[PDB]
Amino acid sequence: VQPTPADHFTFGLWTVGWTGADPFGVATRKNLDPVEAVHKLAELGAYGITFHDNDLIPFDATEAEREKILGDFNQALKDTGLKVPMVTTNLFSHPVFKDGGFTSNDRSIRRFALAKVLHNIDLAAEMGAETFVMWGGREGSEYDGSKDLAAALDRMREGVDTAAGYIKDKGYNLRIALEPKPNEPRGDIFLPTVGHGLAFIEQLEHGDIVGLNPETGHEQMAGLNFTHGIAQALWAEKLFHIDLNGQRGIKYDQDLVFGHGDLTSAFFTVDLLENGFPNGGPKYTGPRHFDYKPSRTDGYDGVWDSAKANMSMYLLLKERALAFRADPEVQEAMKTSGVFELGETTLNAGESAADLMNDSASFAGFDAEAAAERNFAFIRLNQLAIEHLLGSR
Amino acid sequence: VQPTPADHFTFGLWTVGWTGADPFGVATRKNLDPVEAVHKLAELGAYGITFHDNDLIPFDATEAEREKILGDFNQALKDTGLKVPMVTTNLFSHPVFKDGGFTSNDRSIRRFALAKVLHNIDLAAEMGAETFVMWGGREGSEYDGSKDLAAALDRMREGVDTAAGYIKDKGYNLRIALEPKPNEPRGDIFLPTVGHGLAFIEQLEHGDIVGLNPETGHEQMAGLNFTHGIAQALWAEKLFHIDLNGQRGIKYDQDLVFGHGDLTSAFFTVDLLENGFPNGGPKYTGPRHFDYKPSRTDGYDGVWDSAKANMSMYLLLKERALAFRADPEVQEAMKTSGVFELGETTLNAGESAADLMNDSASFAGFDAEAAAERNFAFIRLNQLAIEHLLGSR
Amino acid sequence: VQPTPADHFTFGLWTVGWTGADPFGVATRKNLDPVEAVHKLAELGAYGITFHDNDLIPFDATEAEREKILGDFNQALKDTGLKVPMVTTNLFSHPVFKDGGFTSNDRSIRRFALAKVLHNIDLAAEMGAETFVMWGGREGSEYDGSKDLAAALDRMREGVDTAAGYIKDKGYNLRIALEPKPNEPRGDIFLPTVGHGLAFIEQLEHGDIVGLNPETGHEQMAGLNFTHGIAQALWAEKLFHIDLNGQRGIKYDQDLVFGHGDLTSAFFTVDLLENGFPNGGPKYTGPRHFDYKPSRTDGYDGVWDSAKANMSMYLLLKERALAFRADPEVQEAMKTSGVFELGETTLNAGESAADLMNDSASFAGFDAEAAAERNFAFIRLNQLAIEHLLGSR
Amino acid sequence: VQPTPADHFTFGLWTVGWTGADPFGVATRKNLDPVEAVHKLAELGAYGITFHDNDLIPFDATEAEREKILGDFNQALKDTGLKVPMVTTNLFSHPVFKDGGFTSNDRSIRRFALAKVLHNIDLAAEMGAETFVMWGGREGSEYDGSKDLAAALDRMREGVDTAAGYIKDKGYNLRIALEPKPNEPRGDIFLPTVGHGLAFIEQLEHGDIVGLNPETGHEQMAGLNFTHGIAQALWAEKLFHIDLNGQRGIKYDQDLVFGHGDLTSAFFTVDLLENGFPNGGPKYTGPRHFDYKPSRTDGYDGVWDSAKANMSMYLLLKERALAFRADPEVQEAMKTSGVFELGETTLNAGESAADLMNDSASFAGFDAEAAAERNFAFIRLNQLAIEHLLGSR
Ligand SMILES: OC[C@@H](O)[C@H](O)[C@@H](O)CO
Ligand SMILES: OC[C@@H](O)[C@H](O)[C@@H](O)CO
Ligand SMILES: OC[C@@H](O)[C@H](O)[C@@H](O)CO
Ligand SMILES: OC[C@@H](O)[C@H](O)[C@@H](O)CO
Ligand SMILES: [Mn+2]
Ligand SMILES: [Mn+2]
Ligand SMILES: [Mn+2]
Ligand SMILES: [Mn+2]
Ligand SMILES: [Mn+2]
Ligand SMILES: [Mn+2]
Ligand SMILES: [Mn+2]
Ligand SMILES: [Mn+2]
Repeated sequence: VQPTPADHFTFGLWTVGWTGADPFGVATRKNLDPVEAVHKLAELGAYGITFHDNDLIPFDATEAEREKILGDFNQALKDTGLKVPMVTTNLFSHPVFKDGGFTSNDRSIRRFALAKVLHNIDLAAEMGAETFVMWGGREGSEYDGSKDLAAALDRMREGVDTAAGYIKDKGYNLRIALEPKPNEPRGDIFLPTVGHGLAFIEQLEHGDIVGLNPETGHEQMAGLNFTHGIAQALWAEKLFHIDLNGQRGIKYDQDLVFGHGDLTSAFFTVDLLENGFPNGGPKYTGPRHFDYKPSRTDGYDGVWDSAKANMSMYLLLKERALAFRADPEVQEAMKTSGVFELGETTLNAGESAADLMNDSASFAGFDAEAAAERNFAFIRLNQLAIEHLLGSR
Repeated sequence: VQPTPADHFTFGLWTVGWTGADPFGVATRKNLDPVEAVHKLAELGAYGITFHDNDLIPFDATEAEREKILGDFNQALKDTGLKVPMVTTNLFSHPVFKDGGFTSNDRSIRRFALAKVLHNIDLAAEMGAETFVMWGGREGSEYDGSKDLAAALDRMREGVDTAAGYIKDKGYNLRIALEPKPNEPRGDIFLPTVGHGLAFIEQLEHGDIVGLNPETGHEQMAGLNFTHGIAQALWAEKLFHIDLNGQRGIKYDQDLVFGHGDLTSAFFTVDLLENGFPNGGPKYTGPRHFDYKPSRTDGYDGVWDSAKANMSMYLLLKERALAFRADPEVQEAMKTSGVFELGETTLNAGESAADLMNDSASFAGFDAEAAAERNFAFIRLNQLAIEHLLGSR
Repeated sequence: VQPTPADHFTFGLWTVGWTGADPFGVATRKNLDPVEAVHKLAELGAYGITFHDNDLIPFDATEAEREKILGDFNQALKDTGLKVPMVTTNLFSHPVFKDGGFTSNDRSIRRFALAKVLHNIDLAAEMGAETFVMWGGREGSEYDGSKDLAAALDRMREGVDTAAGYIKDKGYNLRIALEPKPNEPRGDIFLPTVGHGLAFIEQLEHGDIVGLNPETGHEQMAGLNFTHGIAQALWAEKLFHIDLNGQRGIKYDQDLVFGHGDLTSAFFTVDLLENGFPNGGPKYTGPRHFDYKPSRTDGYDGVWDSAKANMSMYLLLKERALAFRADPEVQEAMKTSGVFELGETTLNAGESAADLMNDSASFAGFDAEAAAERNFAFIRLNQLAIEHLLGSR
Repeated sequence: VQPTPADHFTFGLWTVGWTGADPFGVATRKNLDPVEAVHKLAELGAYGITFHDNDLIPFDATEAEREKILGDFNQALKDTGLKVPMVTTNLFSHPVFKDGGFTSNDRSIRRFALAKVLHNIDLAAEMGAETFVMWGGREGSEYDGSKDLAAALDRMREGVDTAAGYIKDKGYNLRIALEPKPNEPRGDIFLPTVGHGLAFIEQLEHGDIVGLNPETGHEQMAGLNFTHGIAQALWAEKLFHIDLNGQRGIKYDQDLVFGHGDLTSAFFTVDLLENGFPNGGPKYTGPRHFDYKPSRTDGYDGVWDSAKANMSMYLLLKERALAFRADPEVQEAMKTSGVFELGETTLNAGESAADLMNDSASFAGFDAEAAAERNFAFIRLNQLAIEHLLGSR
């Protein structure tokens, strides 16, 4: 292992800063000072830090306190070298956001959440963030008739397009990344998966600067294939940022260390981010951000162990994934399974639909029974990945 | 109850025709003749019938048999009055489609599946279908490295855009509807949810004639809110057809009768299709198609009971949903919860992002603590829907 | 439907008293005075109230304070007539319980937890409770190597047998009810389902006074059929208490109002509680307790509405379920499907194994293809039940 | 890693013999001659083979045919040396079993099923099997009113006690292993988890020779922790057999190769099977049986590869898990986290309940805030385990 700033490992203030209050109990750890967070992360090898507005500046803070806090915070960044690649807004903790921010049924709350966002774009630009994340955690319902489902999406579009037009208007070098979550805190959250988020962006006026921020655990909460889902985001050129963590099953959002959830899936996630596609295509070159929570059973030595562990796991997996693809038995196994064959277009250069239809060899005279004999050898190919992952090869 | 053709209840041939072979056992019912299917459905009050190419014409059938089968089939339609609103292709039963049709790793199979589709568009147009459904049941994997995820989506786009360009080329009055499914038969199926399907359509060259065919049970297999998901399809103006059935939980695709799964959700599904949105907007006016399977424990009297039951459930639920929205206590409950308030734009006519930011009343001088006191009364509003559903009001 | 004390609707103090703090935000409602909870519930028709030691008496409460609180609460009970059928212990909120109470890895903590339970048995006895509930919320792990799993069960056994032994010694008219939950707050909780709870009880020294307290939503968090789970518990005579609420799928513990989750399942649980088993058998006679949480979106008017909705839902389901079994059409359908034939022993009186295998009629010349022809008509029985549920019959 | 007969790898005939028929398509592979299965498995290092009555002997097999088949298969066994450790009955494939075998609603069917089992006990005994497995696949319902649930358990009990009684009477050296599955093929299956299986066994007349046969993927279909489930079964001394495979989430029964599902869980199951409990306790000593299905995409080369992958995966996990516990660093971490302190009884020798509640140190003056400071360091213990798993240590 041994991470270095070149690796682009970024951590949120709320991750290591998470004190342990869950639904059935109080905090088990003392508050973490943000200046202490910066110094500790930088010592460990992180490249940058992210935060929610209220992670740094209390909801209550007076103008004088905002500036006091920011001066110390900017000093620490200076002292250490950490960048601030992403900034986000808390539109979920305060009681006012109980029915959402942007899709709150109350119009005065929608205006209040949108202004909170607009002000936060100003700080984002001031900090040098390239990405502004939006996780609509309270946008949804417990009951199906609580909302006019079409109006909720119109109100979501108004907020996102107002914010986007504001970025464009000010010429900030910022992009919006939406973050999908199927449920929790709401019984049903709007734009629950990568797909729903991607689809929604296509209905926006300012869609060009809006992309996604998928999170491992979140897609796994709907039982989906995370690599499949980031693949589709990348393919659409909408994978703007990423949150890496662990989740074991469909249950509450666990936010374990990356690699402490579905290990085999984490491996293929790393192969996609590091290696990209077998036949070539797009690559994700942004930060490797960890949106996790250090288990409440553990003290501060567990907090810094867990931060370390996120980075180690990614570097261990990276290593095994480079070895796996480089392996000539793997490349031959890949060749056999038709991995490169899928890259070939289906139609010959210039062939029309009409041409393929009436090509006797592709249909009328095709031997479907003989084509069905093909041994795709997907099991053997899977077996080679696991052995590479197990450090066995 | 009592359905009539005006209700637009359509059934697939494979639904009532399902003989009971599941993964752990053989068929428990005798094959259903298609001409018997047409006569029986029409007697029950159905409006139309749908089918997969191989539901009617065996894979093997010679040209002479195709025409014999179609003549009898067209005669029965004539005899009875049933329309054929949707046609689809089987790209999953034959051993040749073991790695998919359109995204098969084998290029010769991709060509064979696309030609099978092209020929089937011709029959679709011949039959008077307005919708051509595409359920990519074998498009996916069990193992993450079996596929080049970007190439799979390029091969999916090539098939769908070739088929679409073919419709446009021939001037058929047909639209393509993709049908999402999270898993089964594959461990992970591409375009697993409504969202993923919607997003994918936006990357197509011929996206204008491509929409979705969501299925109750399928979105429920990822634990999603079906009404939420069809809401988003409708909002995007992509809800081209629908498959209604029942599913109890995240497990195998059960395909129970509509209403025999998640009842409360079926109720709100019916409220959305019949009533549309509380503040007005889009409406789904296509057929009410039932993609279900009559439980294998039951004989043919259970088959016709189940067909009846699909229609009854929808009409019972429709009744309760009309009463619920018409109810003045419900409309006042709705008013109280802010259902109509969400329809109001957030920004005043002409207000800019800049204007809202610096409006002291929306941010600086906003009383967030007072706005948080609002009783949204969502529980009471839910309670009124259940009582209407229970026939209690 | 108007509840009367005779209905036996019990409510925990923590239910209507739930303030709204969740993992992503703060309390939305002010604390509830216990005196007031008692009075309000008494006006609604509640029969009794239940509580956790710390819901009533603060963790750090001095003795003078404990006496006052108890004085106020016993005054309230005397004034209103509310009974206190169950008392439980909080072994999950204080940070000392972060790895469990009874199965904490730290021995001093295990000792404290058992002491804390023993004292609470005295209190339970002085309050007149018949049931003592144990919900081991912190008993489990996030990670598989955290626990010696055989040793966690010995530790669990030690604690519960010590508590049972003490009950017996003291002559208290108290039974212990264990309550399963699959996950949350821990990634995996010990004794996660009704099956695991019943199984563990059989390894206990004092299992005769140890039974279960299943909760609707907890069984649905593993995707099990709650009606089937309480039927096993009844069948083993181990259904000592029940916790009624609603859950809308496999996700975080929702604790919605009873019937605000899976509706048909709610209906069939009510049918089991009220009508018992179709061929007779044990019947559940304890409190009909609601362990739910008033959505945080709702103000105090919502709290009493939701309290009321629980009893309304239950009474509405009871009315329907009584009509359902009383229907001649329903009884006929039941007959046809073999619901009453299941109740007949398989063997004949004094028919042994050998007698049966040698009986020619039963095996050697049994016509399996003719037997397989039976139309069980389970679909039609199900349709009849739903029609009773919707009150269209 | 090369398996030897000493490893005790057993395979069902239906596993490598699985032809590829699923719910959406036909068989992709030709039938496997049983003689050949035996020989191939013997060359790979299998120790034994298992089967279902009908995998070997057709349902309609005449007596002359049954004798031949048995002759061929016993020849094969004699030639290769393969043992037959478990035999099971098919009570799910024929349409007669559509509502179950033992808990079918039709009494004549229940009789046939019990007869069919009794005969198969004779066969099992003649083959030299130590275990008799019962997987009640058709025992359950799709709908809640289909069964008298107390009566379904009496019927289940009757059947299993009759089979156990008969074993005892005949003097066979056979134990019965019940195998839970939550759903599929039925919507809900009776005795769905290890907990339910263990619980039911305690209500049996002859429960002493009745234990469990848990399957990896089945527990993961309810989202439970398989390692925790087999630990309860071990702890109760009821782990008679095990079925190893992989499952990638809550969905249809995948039956992938062992380790091709949840990897860390596989690792921790292997650690439990090989290393036992950290503080000692019972140990599992039966066959390491694989109940998997070779993906249908793969030809016969894939079948033997996958067979082989199962034993490779298991041996690789064993190597790692032995290294893991042998590591001093790992043992130190274990010490720190209290893995060995869990094993110490909570009470002191001859310390009663009263002694403890009155012990001041344990409760009255226990410093709960100081105890809560303990850093359990479960995260770091977990990181060490994963690092052993990936062989980076
Ligand atoms: O579930 C919590 C979400 O993952 C947030 O942490 C977003 O990433 C930032 O608001
Ligand atoms: O899971 C099966 C699918 O639902 C299909 O029936 C499509 O609706 C038509 O191919
Ligand atoms: O998940 C929370 C639990 O259900 C508690 O309310 C128990 O019922 C009593 O501690
Ligand atoms: O779901 C199928 C089952 O797992 C069977 O293979 C049993 O193990 C034996 O009938
Ligand atoms: Mn998360
Ligand atoms: Mn996140
Ligand atoms: Mn389906
Ligand atoms: Mn469908
Ligand atoms: Mn709960
Ligand atoms: Mn509870
Ligand atoms: Mn299985
Ligand atoms: Mn099995």
